[PDB]
Amino acid sequence: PLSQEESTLIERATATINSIPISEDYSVASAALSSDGRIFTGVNVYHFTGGPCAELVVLGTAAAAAAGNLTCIVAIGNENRGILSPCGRCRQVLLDLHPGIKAIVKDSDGQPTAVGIRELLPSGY
Amino acid sequence: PLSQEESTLIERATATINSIPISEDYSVASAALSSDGRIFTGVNVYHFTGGPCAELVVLGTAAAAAAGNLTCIVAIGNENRGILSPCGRCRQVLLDLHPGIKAIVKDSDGQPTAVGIRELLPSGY
Amino acid sequence: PLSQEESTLIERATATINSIPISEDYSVASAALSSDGRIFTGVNVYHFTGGPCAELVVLGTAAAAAAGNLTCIVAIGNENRGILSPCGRCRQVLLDLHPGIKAIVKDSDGQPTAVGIRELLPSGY
Amino acid sequence: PLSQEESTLIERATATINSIPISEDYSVASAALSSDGRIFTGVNVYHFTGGPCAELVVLGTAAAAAAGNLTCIVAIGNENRGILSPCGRCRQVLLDLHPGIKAIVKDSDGQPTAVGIRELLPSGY
Ligand SMILES: C[As](C)(=O)[O-]
Ligand SMILES: C[As](C)(=O)[O-]
Ligand SMILES: C[As](C)(=O)[O-]
Ligand SMILES: C[As](C)(=O)[O-]
Ligand SMILES: [Zn+2]
Ligand SMILES: [Zn+2]
Ligand SMILES: [Zn+2]
Ligand SMILES: [Zn+2]
Repeated sequence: PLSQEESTLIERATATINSIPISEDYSVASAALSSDGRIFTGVNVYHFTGGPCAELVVLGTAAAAAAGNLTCIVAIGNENRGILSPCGRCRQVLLDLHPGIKAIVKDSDGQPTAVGIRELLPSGY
Repeated sequence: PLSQEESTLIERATATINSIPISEDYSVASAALSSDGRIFTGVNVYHFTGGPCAELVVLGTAAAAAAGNLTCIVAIGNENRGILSPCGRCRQVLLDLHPGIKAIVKDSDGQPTAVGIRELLPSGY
Repeated sequence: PLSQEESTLIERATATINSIPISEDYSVASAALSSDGRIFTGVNVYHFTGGPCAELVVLGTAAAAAAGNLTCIVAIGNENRGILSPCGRCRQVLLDLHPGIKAIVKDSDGQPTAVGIRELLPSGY
Repeated sequence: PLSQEESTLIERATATINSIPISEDYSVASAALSSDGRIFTGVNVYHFTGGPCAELVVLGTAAAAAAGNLTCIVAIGNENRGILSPCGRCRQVLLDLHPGIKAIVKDSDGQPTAVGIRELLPSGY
């Protein structure tokens, strides 16, 4: 399994998405851990032109706080959907902006696990 | 010509971008005001796949706090660039998600002014 | 008051969208005119991460043919919707890559009219 | 090794990017094969709001021709850079719109090989 700090991200993201009204525009929450120990959250902004996924809003929120490197991140869907693997675009942005980051996804056993971003983007660009 | 609240937005966004390390990835900050009086900030996340502009990070931050309708927004560039009009993509997202919002831009005389989002997208899609 | 070539763009985009199966992923066609006289077409690719609008596929198609500067562009929707004004994102990309381009939109009387891209993005970023 | 159609795609994409002026806006070409016997090309349209990668332009070009299903795709960088693996966003769009497609990438030996899109996006969204 994952460490307690990483497990805290799941709780924080879950709390964030479940604390707001059900919406088709804001349906996913994300939480990331910075190298200094702070946690940053955010929800997605859906739009056909490429509204940011929750993870990208988190990256912007962390940057606004001069958080520096982010070490772990997770996305939680609304309506008790739980952990959601980051989409291809988010994986690319994470790899390019925080190459040392790990994302929390569900393994074959459906259990939470933190994986290096490069593993989610083999032969990545 | 701006209200007290609007001037505060400019100050908040300016302080945000000036407070972080100069970066090519995080170079613009934005601040928005919600109908309930709360202010939300954020900085952009640059990426060729369409990393969110500061305004979009602000929309997700506001949504994460269940801010509801946003009434005004502004973007401030790093290196003392001052007010920057929202780009075309942000105008579209703002129009679609917060149709009653205004954006602070510089008028033909270089003076800050709050304009209805529809005015920034004539014959908008 | 559209030129012969401008009206031809409308015909070409209309023919394109009426030549493919009705789809929720590919619902808009676009056609643009190059200064060298050639016409390029395209259809959008819908995706939440920001799949390109028909106009952007056209820009990439024109680029692949070494078209150079485009002078006019139009978007035609399926379901017999007719002319669609470019969305905010397309306006920004068009302004940044083809600043002298015009986009065909509907005037107050619902008739086709070519408008400078700068007019579609007042006080543009 | 690569099949005949796979080597042909590389040649077509390579010829495409090498046939246009060197540009920072149009720097990658892509080519895809459709199940109905056609090959579609395209070049990227760089833009901070998420201008489409060459692969997305190809998808819209194929869609405009009512191509249906794309079975293989490849991207070639300008300035003799050769094969470029699809970025994360492209992998997501490809997986969602053409789940049965294969993408040509370089293996650990620098040797080109066609791989199922799902393989490039482990535990995708
Ligand atoms: C799981 As997601 C769509 O926030 O990359
Ligand atoms: C002024 As902007 C680049 O944050 O849309
Ligand atoms: C009118 As459009 C959605 O092709 O920018
Ligand atoms: C290698 As690409 C940037 O055309 O996904
Ligand atoms: Zn994502
Ligand atoms: Zn913007
Ligand atoms: Zn558009
Ligand atoms: Zn790509």
